Amino acid sequence: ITVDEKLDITTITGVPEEHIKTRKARIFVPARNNMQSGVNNTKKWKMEFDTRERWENPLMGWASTADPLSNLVLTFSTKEDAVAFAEKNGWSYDVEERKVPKPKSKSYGANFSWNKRTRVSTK
Amino acid sequence: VKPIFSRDMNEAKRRVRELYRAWYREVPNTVHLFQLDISVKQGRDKVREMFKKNAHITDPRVVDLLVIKGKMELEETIKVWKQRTHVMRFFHETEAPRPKDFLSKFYVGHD
Amino acid sequence: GVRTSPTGEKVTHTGQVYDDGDYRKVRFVGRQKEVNENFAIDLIAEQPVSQVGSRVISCDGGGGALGHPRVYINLDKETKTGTCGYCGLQFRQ
Amino acid sequence: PTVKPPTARKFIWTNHKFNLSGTPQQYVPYSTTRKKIQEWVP
Amino acid sequence: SNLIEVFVDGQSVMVEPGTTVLQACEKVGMQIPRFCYHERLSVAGNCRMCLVEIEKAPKVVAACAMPVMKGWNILTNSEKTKKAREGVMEFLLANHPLDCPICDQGGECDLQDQSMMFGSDRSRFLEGKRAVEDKNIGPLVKTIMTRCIQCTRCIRFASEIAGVDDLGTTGRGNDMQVGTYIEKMFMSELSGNIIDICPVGALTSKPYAFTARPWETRKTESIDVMDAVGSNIVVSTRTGEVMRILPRMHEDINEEWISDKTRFAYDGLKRQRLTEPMVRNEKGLLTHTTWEDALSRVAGMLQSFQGNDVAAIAGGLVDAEALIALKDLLNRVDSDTLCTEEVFPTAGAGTDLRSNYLLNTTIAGVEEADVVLLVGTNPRFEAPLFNARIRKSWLHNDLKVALIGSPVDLTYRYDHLGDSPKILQDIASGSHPFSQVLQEAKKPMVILGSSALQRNDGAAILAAVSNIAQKIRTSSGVTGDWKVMNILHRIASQVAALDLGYKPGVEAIQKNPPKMLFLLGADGGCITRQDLPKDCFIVYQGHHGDVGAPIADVILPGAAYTEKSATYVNTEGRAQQTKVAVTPPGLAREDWKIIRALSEIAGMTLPYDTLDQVRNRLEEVSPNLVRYDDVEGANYFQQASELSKLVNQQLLADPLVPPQLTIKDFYMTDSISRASQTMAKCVKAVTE
Amino acid sequence: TVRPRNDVAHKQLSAFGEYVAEILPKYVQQVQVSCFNELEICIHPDGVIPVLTFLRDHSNAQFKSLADLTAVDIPTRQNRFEIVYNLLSLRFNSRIRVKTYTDELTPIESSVPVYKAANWYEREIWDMFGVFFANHPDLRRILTDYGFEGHPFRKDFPLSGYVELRYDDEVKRVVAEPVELAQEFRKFDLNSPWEAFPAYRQPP
Ligand code: SF4
Ligand code: SF4
Ligand code: FES
Ligand SMILES: [Zn+2]
Repeated sequence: ITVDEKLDITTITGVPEEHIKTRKARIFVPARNNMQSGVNNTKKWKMEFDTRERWENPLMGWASTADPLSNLVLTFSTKEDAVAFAEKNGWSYDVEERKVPKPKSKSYGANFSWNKRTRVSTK
Repeated sequence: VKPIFSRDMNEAKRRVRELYRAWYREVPNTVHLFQLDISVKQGRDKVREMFKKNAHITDPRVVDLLVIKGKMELEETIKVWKQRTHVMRFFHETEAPRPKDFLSKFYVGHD
Repeated sequence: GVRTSPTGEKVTHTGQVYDDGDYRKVRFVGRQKEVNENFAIDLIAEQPVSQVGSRVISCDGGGGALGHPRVYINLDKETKTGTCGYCGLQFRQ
Repeated sequence: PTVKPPTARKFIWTNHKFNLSGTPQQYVPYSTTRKKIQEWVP
Repeated sequence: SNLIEVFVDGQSVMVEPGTTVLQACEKVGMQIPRFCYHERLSVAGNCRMCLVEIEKAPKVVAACAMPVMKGWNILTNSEKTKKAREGVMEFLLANHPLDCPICDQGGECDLQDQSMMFGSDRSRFLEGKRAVEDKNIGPLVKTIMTRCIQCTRCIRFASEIAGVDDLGTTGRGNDMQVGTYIEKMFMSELSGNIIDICPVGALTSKPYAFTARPWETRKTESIDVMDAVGSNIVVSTRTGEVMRILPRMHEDINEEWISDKTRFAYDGLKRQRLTEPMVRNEKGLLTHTTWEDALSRVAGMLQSFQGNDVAAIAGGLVDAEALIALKDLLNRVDSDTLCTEEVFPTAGAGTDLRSNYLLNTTIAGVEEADVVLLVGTNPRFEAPLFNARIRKSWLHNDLKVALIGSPVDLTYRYDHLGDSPKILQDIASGSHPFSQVLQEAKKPMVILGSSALQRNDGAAILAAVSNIAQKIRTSSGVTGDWKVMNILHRIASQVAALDLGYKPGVEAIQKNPPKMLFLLGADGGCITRQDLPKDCFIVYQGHHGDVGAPIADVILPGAAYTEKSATYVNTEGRAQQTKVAVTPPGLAREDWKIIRALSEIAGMTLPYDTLDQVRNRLEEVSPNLVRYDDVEGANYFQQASELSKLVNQQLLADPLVPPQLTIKDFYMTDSISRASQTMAKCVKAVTE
Repeated sequence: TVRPRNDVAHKQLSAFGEYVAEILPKYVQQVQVSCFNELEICIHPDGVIPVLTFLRDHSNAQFKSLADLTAVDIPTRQNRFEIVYNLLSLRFNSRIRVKTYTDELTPIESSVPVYKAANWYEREIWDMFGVFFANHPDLRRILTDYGFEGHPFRKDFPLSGYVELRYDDEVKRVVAEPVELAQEFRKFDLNSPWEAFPAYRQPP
């Protein structure tokens, strides 16, 4: 009883001060490190916001920042869910496509070739 | 079948009218009983600038949630809790903001 | 140990002379600057190079008491004495 | 100084200093920043 | 239709015949611990860590070696597989030094992450530990061979992909040293990738050395400038300072490697850069001034002069947001006469049509090529990533590559067809050493370098490529969707300027001298005191000012590639968006904000409020630079070839020789890497 | 073997995974989870009051006590909040979890008539998360300031806040609020490569 179903776009009610409209979100899956050859940081979406101004503090030596919303990393299972959450918050998003590793047929038999020039020299 | 919070579409706007009616009568109570601070006229202008930000009415759920939130942040000063002029001061007076301009913000330091 | 600046304030472990136009010098007006008398750079060369009979020797501070992971150093090179990553101690032969 | 003496290291100070207070020779902070240099010359 | 059904822990998976056990496990989501195997490199069963037991077999086989046949139940979490991984890990760490505090690699280390998860908690080890004498390989790569696990991955990297052949195994058993026996100073292209190839802390960056640990620095994705290919590399920042730049895996940008000149030169942006706006004083020398006062002195001349007597010469480290703003400040306020620093032909519809401006064939499309007929250019000096792609296309598939126009050192074979512009004219007709191979080919491609194009014979080299490409592809060569002609621009901004609508070359400024020139990031020798025969009033706007900065009246500081967040065009024709990693030093501002504030100070104000407003205006001028990381091929190549052939020009007598034709030549170039502590140390040791 | 823990009462406790499920409403049950002698049941938001009247004074399951009323905030799902009612039996000596799901802004049926302790935890969720509860008497801010913006826990906004810095400035009595500058939090990018655990990885 009493449903009152209304279809409309999501809006921010519990929102902070004027900083959401200026800052742009970059919902992109984190790339694997150059040295570490393991895929575990990948296959999970991360919504990291663009970094603002940073300067060395006159108090000591640390680099203090005025920008509050900067040091947060969110997790998402689907690309459609991350895009819907960004619209729900209010901030404009620039989504990047996931770069999947291409399947390359790396066979051991190619190392000892006769006709082909793909023969491995000195082991 | 679906939750409606408090009101459906039209009655939610009348709850805002009910909220504005109650909060307009409470600004003399926040000066004489509480503290003078600024002015009675500027206190009523402080109400208008708060509701002008909420010009984006699109859902009955969003409006009603703001009414329930409004029946706590503005209900705080009716049954007077500990604020003592330091708290319950919505308008920024201590800090001076930089105007939105391509020549003004670039000269000072922004983005 | 370290050379004193023409401005006044003494240099630290690294070459850290404050600029003449820099305002961050008021801090040391009135109250003294804490600079260590013993400089670590000069203390490395002060310690004598020890002689090794065998090819490979293991470096230690003093067992489990003095903090040092057991690192084995190769001593095949004649020129430039072999040193561990932790101490400034050098080894020959 | 009677039964068990501390071992010599030739690095520790011979004379012990008093408490650091509002008096001169008090603690002060500093940074190891070499800073990004700017090049401008006629 | 060539698919085999096999079981990983009892779960069904369909695989192509010829694929390895590890390749089949990647399909379901499993990842077997590895040390030798790499996605780009070849296969070797050295370490024997990727052991995985398949049921009904006496011996455990490696994931590297075995190709998957019909009917295998690969058990990853059996009693023997766990004991195999725990066993070998103890052998790998028995003769490996306790160096984790002094090691340059921290959390990124492959031995650390794997030994904690797969290896045993405690070691049986009592006595041993071998020690290896370290060999000084180069000033760019620090080498501590004590920590090396003799995995044989760098040796394969230098032999198969880099093609230098210096590293090799010497000795037997414990006494095996990886590296060059003759103590040769190893310095070549792609040498800044061998630090990332090595899984352990054996090979590390000497300029970076010790600054931050992998977990401490916050990673940020950006497209690398000052390179033709435009490789993607995640720049790491440790509290408002760029510490290390490491490449990320990408299909379009060659491979999972960055250029040697791009990766090692991280300190170049931090050593010398303009911090405060400098205006020319009454005495003569440039002095630091306020931002409101320095802009007013620049706006006083800019608003006063009108017509064709105002022209901007920009090229080098220029962005797409800078290109859209400078064109809106010049064409709207006065007459448009904006020029590019890099010389490019525009006589026969050069700027018009996207097929002539940029390379038609994709950067990844070099692998699917029958024969590469490259023009007089050095691939080793200009774009090391593209030279690696051409070598990988030569190693994996049989494709004869020909490079005509001055012989140079290359990783591939040879097959040079002389060294003359007349030989290129003969190649268009029925040639004897060439043309016959070009006629009988599946998909031939001709790559024309910008190194020879920026000379006296600009139109002559362009007509030979259009005449040669038009006679080959349209007649019998191309059979469907295939590219014939390609142009790889040396400068980073040259590909972006041609697409936007800038006049290429310094000929526009040479024909009509301007009164006041606002040269945005002037690096190349185009504008000088002798070149401009009037009062200077030159405005220099760009990060790292060493050349061009002394010959300026009012210099305004700008942000580098790591500073400003704006789009950049690739050689293939792809717009890659770069993100801001660190704040600009001093009072320096962004490229899009610098031109908008100049218009606001003057009378005529450009329609721009934010970065989104500048992106919308850039989308209207060119739709190709609107979509990020999406490249589209240009149509009508035969129409462009007919328009270019109408112009008549005589061929030059001098051979088509590249300006950079040395190993030491590609160290200090394009002024951005010239003011560096790392690059100058490398270049001095390259000759000595 | 020394070092791991042994379980034997798992099968005896798994009977409730059938018992409450055999009541069989689409209104209540949905999904039942049981691991390391603890039960997790996730229940549709429309029914919470009729669910908690059950397991209370029932002859077979007599809980009577509510210890925890924790809420899980997770941005991955369309239903953002996973409110967990943790119950404890003193007669049978067993623990059960009554999980629910609520999206961005939808009221759930609050357990004020069922439990007299719930109201204090119900005010805590409305503060930290912003999840409004229907049929609740006197919903007030406890942990937050009397002039606080947003909801303190929500993963949308930073750890440092927005009105963090408070000066005793030029004004004699008024303490400043809207200044947003603070010392930088070193967010360490620590996340180990290679998946350490089998029987957890899902195919795409
Ligand atoms: S390579 Fe890895 S395990 Fe070896 S010392 Fe370095 S950090 Fe430690
Ligand atoms: S130096 Fe590194 S890559 Fe080369 S064999 Fe040793 S461990 Fe492998
Ligand atoms: S990784 Fe397969 S044998 Fe070394
Ligand atoms: Zn030592």
